[PDB]
Amino acid sequence: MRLLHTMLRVGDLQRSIDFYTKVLGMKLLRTSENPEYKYSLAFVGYGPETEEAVIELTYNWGVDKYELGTAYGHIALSVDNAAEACEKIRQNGGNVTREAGPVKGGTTVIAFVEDPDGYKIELIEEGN
Amino acid sequence: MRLLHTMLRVGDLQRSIDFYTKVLGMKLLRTSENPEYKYSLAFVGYGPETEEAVIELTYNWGVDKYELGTAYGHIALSVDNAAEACEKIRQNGGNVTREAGPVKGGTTVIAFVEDPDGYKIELIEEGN
Ligand SMILES: [Co+2]
Ligand SMILES: [Co+2]
Repeated sequence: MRLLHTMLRVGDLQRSIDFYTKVLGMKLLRTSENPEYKYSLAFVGYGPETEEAVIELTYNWGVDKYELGTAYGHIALSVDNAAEACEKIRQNGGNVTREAGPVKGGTTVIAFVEDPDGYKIELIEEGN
Repeated sequence: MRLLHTMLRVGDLQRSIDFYTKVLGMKLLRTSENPEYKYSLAFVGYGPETEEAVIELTYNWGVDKYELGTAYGHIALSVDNAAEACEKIRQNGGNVTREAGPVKGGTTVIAFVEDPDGYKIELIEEGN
């Protein structure tokens, strides 16, 4: 068994698609639309659904805003260069809430950012 | 790059651990405590963090409830036996919001359940 995906409702499908792909480097894996339930989906990830856990972006027709709440935490993604990522994100529809840097009493470099809809994303970096 | 994990805040750490492991078949990968900020973490998954995505459970001391909101959707997991999981769930602190059964317009068996904190979980009975 394995983790397949995490679904998040977005206010604007293409906007989220652009962010996850163009900014974060993911690939659009597949899309779909459903007239009965009035929604469109977009699956984005760093690998195919058979190989990795991805993200399910859900767009409910005519719905551009939700209540984030206080329960949901975030999604953590690995990055080659957190600082670079941060800059790219902040300049392309995102927001940096925690500048890139080591964790207190640690050496591991991390950052926290927000996507176009306010979703928190944790970036974890993987002799200049 | 890769998707590392999805973080969810819970009202009772152990309760949550018991659920993901005992009911869903996950394993406790690691746990940590942060006395400074008064919170505890537990990582649960089907495989090692180095290879796949896992779930990060956050317990803030003295906090037993949160506001779920309308944004977060769910986490989808591949399941060995959907019907069985539903049974197990139903009798081990959980609700089954969608009985195990083929997907509308498909053949793939799926179900929907709730964890002890009301989080939605999609169970899917699915190189080489
Ligand atoms: Co995290
Ligand atoms: Co789903």
